[PDB]
Amino acid sequence: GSNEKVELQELNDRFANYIDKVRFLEQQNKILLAELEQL
Repeated sequence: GSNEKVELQELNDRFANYIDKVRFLEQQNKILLAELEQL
């Protein structure tokens, strides 16, 4: 019911925030690696 509904929306939303963050950090890892290899 209503409590479970809020629960699944929260799960979806927290996952969205997570995947966005880790996708950004993976991009950053690759940028950093490339910058460091220019030493």
